[PDB]
Amino acid sequence: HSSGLVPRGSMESGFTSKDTYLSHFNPRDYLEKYYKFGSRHSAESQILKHLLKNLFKIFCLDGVKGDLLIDIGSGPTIYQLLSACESFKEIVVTDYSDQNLQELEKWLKAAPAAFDWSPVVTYVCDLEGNRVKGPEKEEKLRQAVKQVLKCDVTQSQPLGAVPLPPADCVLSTLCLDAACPDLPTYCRALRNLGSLLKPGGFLVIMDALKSSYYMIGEQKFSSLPLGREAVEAAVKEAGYTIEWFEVISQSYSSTMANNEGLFSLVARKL
Ligand SMILES: NC(=O)c1cccc(CCCN(CC[C@H](N)C(=O)O)C[C@H]2O[C@H](n3cnc4c(N)ncnc43)[C@H](O)[C@@H]2O)c1
Repeated sequence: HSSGLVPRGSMESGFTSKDTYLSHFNPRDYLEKYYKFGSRHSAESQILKHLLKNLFKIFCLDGVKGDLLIDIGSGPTIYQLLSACESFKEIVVTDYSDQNLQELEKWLKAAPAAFDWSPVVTYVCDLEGNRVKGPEKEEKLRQAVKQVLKCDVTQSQPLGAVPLPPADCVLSTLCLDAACPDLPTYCRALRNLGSLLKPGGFLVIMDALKSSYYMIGEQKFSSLPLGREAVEAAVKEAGYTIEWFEVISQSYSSTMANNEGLFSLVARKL
């Protein structure tokens, strides 16, 4: 190990190897650190609230809706699906980490040991006009998630041989920066994601800007430090047209990530 001198699993290649996500990425430590939502005025909670409003705006105010949505790099989180659940009949959650998928399946089973998303759920229910309350919202999402799949964005077939309909939308929050060691892999990963999408289908990405790493407690993982111009260039080259692109100044605490804000985009496959 490098003891923080360099991200974990990065000493040789310069970027966290994916094996590291099967060894040192602890979903409970990640959820505890980033999605606790116990104090709203934290840097973490401020970021999450902005992500939720955008996902709410994308799926419930805009037209982004359809039959199948595939979430790419879900990790152990479900916040990114609460609003999409209202406009998509079927949701497929995917990640590279088996530990993350296990943590997800625990929440889908509503196991008592699963993570408590209750305050995040309540926030989304208030965004959507309080038509329902927390427990009813959670159950609607639990029924929408039809598949929990292994995923690798660096592969031509990110979901392997699992057959799926062409999706109406592909969603990916906070994953591509962590998964792609360079800009060519990033652009190819966006092309790989397009293999799951209908022509003219929607692509929704939210990720950090200009971040070289993120922390889970004392564990450092690599992130690809993209600027807005680089993201825009990679999205267009991968075969999409951008519908809207938003950049926010809000950052994670320097103790958790070295990002300079976040971006949010909706694109369509040309
Ligand atoms: N970049 C930063 O600064 C920054 C800022 C804040 C937080 C973070 C950590 C993000 C952790 N998850 C996001 C989970 C969820 N969507 C969510 O929103 O939190 C990344 C997930 O994707 C990883 N992954 C790595 N290789 C992957 C591959 N080949 N295929 C698919 N997945 C891959 C892991 O599996 C993670 O589960 C980074």
